[PDB]
Amino acid sequence: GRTTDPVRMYMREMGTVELLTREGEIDIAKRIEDGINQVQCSVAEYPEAITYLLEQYDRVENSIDPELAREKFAELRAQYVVTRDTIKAKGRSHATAQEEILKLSEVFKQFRLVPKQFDYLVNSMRVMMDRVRTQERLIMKLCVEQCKMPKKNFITLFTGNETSDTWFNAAIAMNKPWSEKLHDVSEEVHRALQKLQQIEEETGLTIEQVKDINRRMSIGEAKARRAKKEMVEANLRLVISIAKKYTNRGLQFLDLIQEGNIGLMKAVDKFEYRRGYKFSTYATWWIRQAITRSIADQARTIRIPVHMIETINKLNRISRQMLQEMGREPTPEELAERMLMPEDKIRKVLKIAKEPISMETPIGDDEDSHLGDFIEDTTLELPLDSATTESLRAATHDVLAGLTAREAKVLRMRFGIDMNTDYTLEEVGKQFDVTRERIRQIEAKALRKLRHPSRSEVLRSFLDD
Amino acid sequence: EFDAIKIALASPDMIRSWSFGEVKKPETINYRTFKPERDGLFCARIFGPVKDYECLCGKYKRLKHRGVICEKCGVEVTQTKVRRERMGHIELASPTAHIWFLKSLPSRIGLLLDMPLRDIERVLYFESYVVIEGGMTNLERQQILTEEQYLDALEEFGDEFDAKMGAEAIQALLKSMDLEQECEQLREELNETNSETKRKKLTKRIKLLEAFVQSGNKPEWMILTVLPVLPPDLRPLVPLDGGRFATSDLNDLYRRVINRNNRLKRLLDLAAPDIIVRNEKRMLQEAVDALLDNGRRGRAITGSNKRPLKSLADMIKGKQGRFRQNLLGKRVDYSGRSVITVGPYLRLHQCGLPKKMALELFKPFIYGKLELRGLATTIKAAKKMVEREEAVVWDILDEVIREHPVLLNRAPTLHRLGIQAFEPVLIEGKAIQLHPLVCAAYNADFDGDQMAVHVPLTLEAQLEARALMMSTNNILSPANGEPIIVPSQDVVLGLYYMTRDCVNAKGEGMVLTGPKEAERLYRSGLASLHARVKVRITEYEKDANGELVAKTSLKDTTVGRAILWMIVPKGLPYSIVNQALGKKAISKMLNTCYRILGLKPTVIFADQIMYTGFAYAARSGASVGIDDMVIPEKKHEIISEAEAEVAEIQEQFQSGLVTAGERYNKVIDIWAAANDRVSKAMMDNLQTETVINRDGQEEKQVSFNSIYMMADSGARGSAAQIRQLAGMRGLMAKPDGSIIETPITANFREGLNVLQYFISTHGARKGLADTALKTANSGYLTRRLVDVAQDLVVTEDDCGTHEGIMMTPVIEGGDVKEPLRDRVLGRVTAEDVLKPGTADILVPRNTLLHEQWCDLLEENSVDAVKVRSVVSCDTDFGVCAHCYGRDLARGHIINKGEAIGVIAAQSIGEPGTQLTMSSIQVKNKGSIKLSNVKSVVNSSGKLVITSRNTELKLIDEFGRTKESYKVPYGAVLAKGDGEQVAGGETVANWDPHTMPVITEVSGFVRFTDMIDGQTITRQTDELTGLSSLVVLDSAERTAGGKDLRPALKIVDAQGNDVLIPGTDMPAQYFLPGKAIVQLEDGVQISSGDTLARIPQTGGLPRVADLFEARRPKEPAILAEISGIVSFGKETKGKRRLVITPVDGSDPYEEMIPKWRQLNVFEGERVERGDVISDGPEAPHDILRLRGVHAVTRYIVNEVQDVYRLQGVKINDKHIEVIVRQMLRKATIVNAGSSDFLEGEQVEYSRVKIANRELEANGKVGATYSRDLLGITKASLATESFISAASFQETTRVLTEAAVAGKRDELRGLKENVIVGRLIPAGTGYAYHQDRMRRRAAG
Amino acid sequence: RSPGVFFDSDKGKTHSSGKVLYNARIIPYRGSWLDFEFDPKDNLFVRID
DNA sequence: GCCTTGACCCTCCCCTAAGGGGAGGGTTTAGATTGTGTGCAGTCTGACGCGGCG
Ligand code: 118
Ligand SMILES: [Mg+2]
Ligand SMILES: [Zn+2]
Ligand SMILES: [Zn+2]
Repeated sequence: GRTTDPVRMYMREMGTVELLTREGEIDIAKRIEDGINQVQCSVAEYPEAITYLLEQYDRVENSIDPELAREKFAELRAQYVVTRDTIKAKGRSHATAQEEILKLSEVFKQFRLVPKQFDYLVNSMRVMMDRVRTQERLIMKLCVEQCKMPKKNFITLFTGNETSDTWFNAAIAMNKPWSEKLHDVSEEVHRALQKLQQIEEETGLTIEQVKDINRRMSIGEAKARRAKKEMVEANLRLVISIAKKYTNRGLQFLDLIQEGNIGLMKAVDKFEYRRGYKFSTYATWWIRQAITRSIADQARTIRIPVHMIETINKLNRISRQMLQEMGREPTPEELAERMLMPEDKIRKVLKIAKEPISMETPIGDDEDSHLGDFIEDTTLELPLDSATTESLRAATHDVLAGLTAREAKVLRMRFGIDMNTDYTLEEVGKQFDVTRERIRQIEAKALRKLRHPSRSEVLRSFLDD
Repeated sequence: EFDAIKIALASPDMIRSWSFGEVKKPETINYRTFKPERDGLFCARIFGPVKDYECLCGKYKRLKHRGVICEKCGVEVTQTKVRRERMGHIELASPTAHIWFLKSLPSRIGLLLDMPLRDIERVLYFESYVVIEGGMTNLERQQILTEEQYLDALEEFGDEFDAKMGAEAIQALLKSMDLEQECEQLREELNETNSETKRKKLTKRIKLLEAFVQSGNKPEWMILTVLPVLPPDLRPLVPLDGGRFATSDLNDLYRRVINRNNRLKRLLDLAAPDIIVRNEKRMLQEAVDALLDNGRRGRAITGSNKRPLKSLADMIKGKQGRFRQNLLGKRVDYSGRSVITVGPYLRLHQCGLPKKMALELFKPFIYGKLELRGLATTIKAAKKMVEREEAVVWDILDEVIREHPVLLNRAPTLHRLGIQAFEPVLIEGKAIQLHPLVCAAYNADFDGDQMAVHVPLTLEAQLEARALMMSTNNILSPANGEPIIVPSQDVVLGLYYMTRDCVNAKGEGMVLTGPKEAERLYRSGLASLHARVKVRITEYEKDANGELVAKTSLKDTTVGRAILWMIVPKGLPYSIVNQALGKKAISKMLNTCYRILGLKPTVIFADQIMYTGFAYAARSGASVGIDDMVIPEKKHEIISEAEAEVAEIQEQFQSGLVTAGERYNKVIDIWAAANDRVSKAMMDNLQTETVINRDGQEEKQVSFNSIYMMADSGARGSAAQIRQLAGMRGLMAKPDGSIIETPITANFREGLNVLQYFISTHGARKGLADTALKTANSGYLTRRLVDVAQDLVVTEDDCGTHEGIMMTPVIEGGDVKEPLRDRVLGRVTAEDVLKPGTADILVPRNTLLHEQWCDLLEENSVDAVKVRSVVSCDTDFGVCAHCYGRDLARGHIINKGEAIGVIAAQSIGEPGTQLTMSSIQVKNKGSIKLSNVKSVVNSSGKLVITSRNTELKLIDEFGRTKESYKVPYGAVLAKGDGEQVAGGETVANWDPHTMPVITEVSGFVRFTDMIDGQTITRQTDELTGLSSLVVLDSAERTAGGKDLRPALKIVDAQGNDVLIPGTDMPAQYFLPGKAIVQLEDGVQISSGDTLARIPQTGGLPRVADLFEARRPKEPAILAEISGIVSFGKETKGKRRLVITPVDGSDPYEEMIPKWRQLNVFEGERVERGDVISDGPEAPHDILRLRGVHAVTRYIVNEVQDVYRLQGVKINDKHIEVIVRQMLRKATIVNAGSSDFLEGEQVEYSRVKIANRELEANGKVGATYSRDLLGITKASLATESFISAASFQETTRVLTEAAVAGKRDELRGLKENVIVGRLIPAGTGYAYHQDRMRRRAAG
Repeated sequence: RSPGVFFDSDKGKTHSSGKVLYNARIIPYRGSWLDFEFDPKDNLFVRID
């Protein structure tokens, strides 16, 4: 396309959308709102396996009268306890049921945007619906291994009848030998189908009404999603016009844009058109919040917490005006007196605001000598020290041979020489069954002999450290 | 231990099995307590502990528990060194493309899928779709779409087809394809379309698919899903003094990847619109590309100081990468440097070393020696004794350095005599003292230079420093076999002043008993050094079987030569000292002393010469004054007599008699002549102008002027510089190259003007600027030569060939420039040559031609010998000792195990800084010989020949060719063959602006083959009235007329074409445009009459172009095969030409532009190789048409043409080594059951040792052709990827070696230098050999 | 180098025919570069930066 | 000499009553505002290989 720049590639794919007018955003928000309540409608007459609000009003048990908070919850359930008495009559799809449960929907429409409370009721069937799905997958991974059979008669009448296994009698009807080529495995089909039939027991309702109105419940959750998408896609110029005042502060342009878009996606989710204000006035807050939060979390090699960021910024703002006013830079005393903090903290803050230098920094007249060439390894031992360590080990091994073997084993155990660990008196006397005190006696013996001048001046040579 | 190195692509499971855990966030370290944050880039749970045997919290310590893993902080208790070995990884949220396998041309993805790079770079930016599956539809695999066409296909076809976008699409394409089926269907469907343009790409794609199938790789691993992370200690974060930190750039580049991958993992959970997820995937791709190779696919990401960040690929490649900076040369311990100065009292094996330098460099030796004598109890007391500088320390130091050699080195090291081993002598002071005779191999002097000192530590290094590198084994040069220790500046002046003579010297006439009496008389004050006397002298010789026989005589000589004779050793003749000696005579002395006596007498004799030269130069008293520069008294008149001429040649321009150009070009030479007159007057007034009188009266002798004495002896100076001191300076050039008109008529003894000085500064700066900007070209050429030649080593003793090359002298360009003796000395004879009779055998036919054999060849006269060469050696992977010949620095047959490639490269490269960057007469009398000839008698009683390529040679008294020319075609030879003519006689006459082309036989000329309206005019010379039908230019062209190119032909009394004796030939030739023909119609001519006529950078660049095998921009055209020539189908893009064998097929005909004047007419019969035009020849054609020896001979002669023009001497096998290395590849023509392809390029040794085994058990082998590659294209085409990767272009080498799946066997010298092993050459050759034997054992 | 306009040519070295090719450059203290040039077939061309 | 008592002694860590001070982390904020920007860098010459268009 004759270009490889991704900022132009973005600003080009972003310009194929039109800006909205004051009525466009209102009637987009209206359908965003009514799809999410069409869903809440569809959740209404699902069986008691849902987490329905019977005692959610009691689970929790603008400051509204307690008598108002206790009473208006009695309207809905006062009609609901008598309404779904008709769950039995004429199957599961009775028309009085649709009429009065969409009258419960007439009641339901009153409400508007809410936290994940509503979410946790539709999840009430998530954990239950896909379950059903996956179980009828199991039957299939138990049929295809043994026999091959055309799927569009079987699964079609599977969708249709759901009364009993009598639809398998529709498999032999065409009189081809693939009818009962299956042998000794159909009880596994009956296994999984029977377990989902006891799932049907706990639900009490057949699958082709639950999935039937889930087909229309999925219409609301998609029709809200699509309107949210085209409410987001029409406002990207706002993000791009805000995020151009945060440049040269540690992030690149497209990073700031992709941080602003995640805030716009929340301003779209929290909007309320009834309050009468435009969309820009509410969205700018979330856009700026996202960009500001990402500048303080990224964009430093060594990360500083947010409270220290605000302290640094405040001290910069004070020193600017004191420099404009005095004509000089103020000493930390003149900053402590006005910032009203203890001077040691003002001295502590002033060290934390420096970014590490690159190891490729050219140092000299040329550019073949770098800063990283003159950096020395500090954790190495000098060879004079290695030789000294080995010579001292040999000298000690020679002096430890003069005195008794049993009387040197105790020194080896007591100072840990040639062993994996140091030991204590009682655990050494464990193997000697000698008293707590005799060990100390023989140690004061050995250490008294070992400094007699017939022996000491070979080891004394080392202690000039 | 290990034996090889492999390279391949890395799967995701391989990258996950190198790692110790996943990096999840950009945290480096805590800002208050600088400890590594968990799961960040410096994490101590993944990468290891930051202190020895400590966890991070502090719970565990003290090396009791060594394998425990702390439960609080997860760090295991171990040593911190492991933070240099452990790696981590990053799991990417969407696959990305590796930039190397996409954008290093040719792209491997576009070559594997057969897609253009534009389509791939459009699918990778979410800018177009691509069809993966066709289903059952009109769309097919790899079809490209746009969004609208994708929507149309969706609403029209639905689910059946499959189209994707981004690197997931490309991974699906690479993953779905089948390689074996595809390559086999490229096999049988190439033979129809095996046209060349398709042939090249089809065979390239075939070998790529076959490489992927055999190597084991999978094509989809070129798309990344897991990323590795380098260990933390190789990209450190380090505190400086002051609390400031410093960091690497890979940290900056890893953080961007991590926190653009995390954001995509967030957006894929918020379920955002796709316009935003696409922007994230693009940003992630760009970030990974900048981490791998920064500036390759766009703009380079820069840091907060506006410099581009360095990447993982910039740390490997280039002049400052790992390879050239840390692996091929290092910094070392036990070494120092200092200023050098001269010590004149030293022996040749000795250097002076300061006491303090030696005390520092030798510290552990002194510690051990101190505590062995019991002088110190422990090493830490020895340290303080040494630090206090007690008196016994200086006595331990003197016996430590006793018999411990020391290596000295001065940069730049142009050849191997730049590092030499000496024995040290402790001195006071701080400068190093160097012997005055080794300053010529070093190129050193004492205007401020500095030298480096190195100490060998082990027993083997000491043995090698004594036996191989000591300065008393290095007296000969390894480029030519000449001595290198010749005396330079004051040895020469002192020896020259002591062996001169003078007239009427004090003490003239006496008769003395020997040299001792002459010395005793000179010291006493009774005689002079220059006095003519008679002395009795005893001298020795050896003709016995190793014994010396003496003889005495009385000789006439001077005192000084009798004094000098006490230095010369026993066995040399007196005639070497009886001259007045100079630099050349002294070099001759040293060389004959080396030839007769040997090495050790030579190294004693050189020292004695140095001492006595210094002593007598001191006693002479030579000085320089202002009166020693004598200006001739008749310069002032030569100057006026040139100025008068330039005035009277200006006034022939002011009156319109001469042009401006000729006026300038005449003033130039009338000033040059006066300059030459002044210079010769000056030099004759100075050279013998001494009138010293004798017993009765005056006479003349050579001068004792100081300047003349130091110029004539060869100590310092020349005539060209005394010319500027005492003559005039001359003519100056502009910076353009133009010469100014008025010259500089002054000299340095008299002083220049402001203007003469100003115009003299131009050339000074031009020279100073050329030097500095030429040194770089010379160094770069040396590096390429070393890289092509580095792995060639003498491997065997005798290969057993009978091939060779024919050595003759070079006699062109004038007199004999190179005798035959200088070109066979040291070589081995290829066949049993015989002195010019018959069966004069001198040979077991393997004969090292040492000096006695060359004398035997020169007492007879033989001028061609067949010798042995390396370009014809039959040994594979090396040369044999007999094809190489003599070791030019040792004087005997080469030893097996020698590194001849590095020596060849260094010898050719070292002198590169001195490179600049109408009728035949006969001199002496001898026979005249002709070759390549075909003759005819003339009408005027002379000889003519109808050969174009003949040769005319002059034969000496005995039959050795002394001069050789070639005559132009059509020329009339003044005299015939077999004549003994004297000098001063012309033998052939040709026109300076014309050459005629003659008839074949006496016949009757007809105007035919041309009409009016043709390329012919009727242009008759109106003043003289002579005109034939004249051939025209293309400006007077009539295109419809050139149907037949005009020529006037010869007929019989039959009216038809004449017989030619021997063959049924057409007697006449058709000539190209603009021919001058004025021969009458109806006026007939004889055989050989004038029918028609023919009207009409050196230095380092040329050497580099010869070794790089460039193609000239006007290459001559040669005959592909032998056959009768004719013009072809005449398709008029430009002219067509064909040749036709008398028996064979002739599909070969090709294009020639009409600007290219042809020299071969339609009746010619040509043989394979001869020219169809003129122009510089191309070496690939010389290798294709003629053999290997022809291109070898051409290259070595054209290279030596440049070196000899400057006075540089290089032997000729040093160029043959390079030519052998440029010929290592072969190309297959017909496989024939040989497991090779039909136009693949293979190594020549592989083909050779395959055919030697196929043909062994009765089978048909392969047929091939040889190739010629330049030095830098043959360095890169070798079969080890480590040498090639460390030479140049590391990216291409590594990507190709990676997808191919190569391995490396570590057989050269550089491979073993990289990994720190013993090289296979020299004292390491035996070791490797033994190892190779175990390769046969297992 | 001063700001202003500079007329230059390559002297028969770029094209194989040995033809000289002229060009002209305008160079400001601050701004962008504008230059005109000739080609083998005698057509004026322009380019920016 | 080769062991057993009964006294004494030391350092290190955790604890008391009623909060105080700070470090480091979470969340929202409703008049409207809808496409970058540096007073860029652009700046060498020669050889070679491949694609795109006549
Ligand atoms: C410079 C420019 C804007 C703000 Sb503000 C703000 C700050 C304090 C009190 C009220 C408003 C802001 C909002 C969110 C995140 C970061 C900064 C602000 C917001 C919307 C419109 C105008 C100003 C601050 C400094
Ligand atoms: Mg010097
Ligand atoms: Zn721990
Ligand atoms: Zn050989």
